[PDB]
Amino acid sequence: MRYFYDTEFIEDGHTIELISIGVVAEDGREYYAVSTEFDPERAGSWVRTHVLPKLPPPASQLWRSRQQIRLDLEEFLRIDGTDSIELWAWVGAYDHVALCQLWGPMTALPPTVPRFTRELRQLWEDRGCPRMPPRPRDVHDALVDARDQLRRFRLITS
Amino acid sequence: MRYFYDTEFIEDGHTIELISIGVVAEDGREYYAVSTEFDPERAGSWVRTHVLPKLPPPASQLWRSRQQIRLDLEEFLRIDGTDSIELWAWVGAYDHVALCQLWGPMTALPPTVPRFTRELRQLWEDRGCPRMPPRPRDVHDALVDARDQLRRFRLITSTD
Ligand SMILES: [Mg+2]
Ligand SMILES: [Mg+2]
Ligand SMILES: [Mg+2]
Ligand SMILES: [Mg+2]
Repeated sequence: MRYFYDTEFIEDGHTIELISIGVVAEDGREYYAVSTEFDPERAGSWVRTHVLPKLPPPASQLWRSRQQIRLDLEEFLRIDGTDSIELWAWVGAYDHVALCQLWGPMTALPPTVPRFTRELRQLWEDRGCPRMPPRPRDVHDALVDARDQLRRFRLITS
Repeated sequence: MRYFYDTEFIEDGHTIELISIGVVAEDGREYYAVSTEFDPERAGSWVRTHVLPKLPPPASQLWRSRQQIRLDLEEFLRIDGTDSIELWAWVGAYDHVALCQLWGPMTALPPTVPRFTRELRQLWEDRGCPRMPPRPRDVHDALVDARDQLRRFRLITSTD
């Protein structure tokens, strides 16, 4: 059923170049990967400070090609399975396009991947903005971010 | 306060090339523009069939540059006014990027335009999936589409 996700990326008003993605399933499974295809030279100051230093070391198997990350996710999301998939992100318009561009144009998205991501901030506001935990130390690590989204969703829906 | 919008675009897995944008405010104001800047040749079968035919004639004043559309939206969304700006779209991830890319990077979006677009499909499901009127015949005209979203929003929230 439900997956909470986050991405880091380099975006220049034209393209969204994916750095990393973290996805946590409501059932407890977690996926994290760092693309070996983004060019770190194209990173702006803010990404260079806040995103790049938090990445795994280069010898880590967490570093995957774009094709591997897409295949990992088709497996992780159970694209062939019983369940309806619901994707959730916090202020995730760009995150949604970064995710979907792992398959290509929106035309190429597998049939069972939803064409919209539910917006966790919208849910939170619709429930009167209940108090959240303070943001983690390691924000801008996408897996840390994704785990925190699930934590919030659980708090919001209790 | 709330604006409902829709965009049409040529998207290829790499970029989103804006064809048109329609925005409708809750107070009745409407904005619609078609960009002079996208390359119609690039469009696939679907956009050639369902989008390009609905666009205004070449001599329409609705055809504007991307710079003009940004300037027009800064004025239409009342970016220096005191109301909080709330944007809504239906299944709006790519729409939101197509809108915000009129200012270039994310970084450059005026501080007063929100960094996310509320998802009307998410609201619908939430308030119990109420039966909605049928989509208009003339959908894929961004302004007709945006009007219809405002309509559905009013219906969905009418007993909130
Ligand atoms: Mg994020
Ligand atoms: Mg690859
Ligand atoms: Mg993040
Ligand atoms: Mg649309």
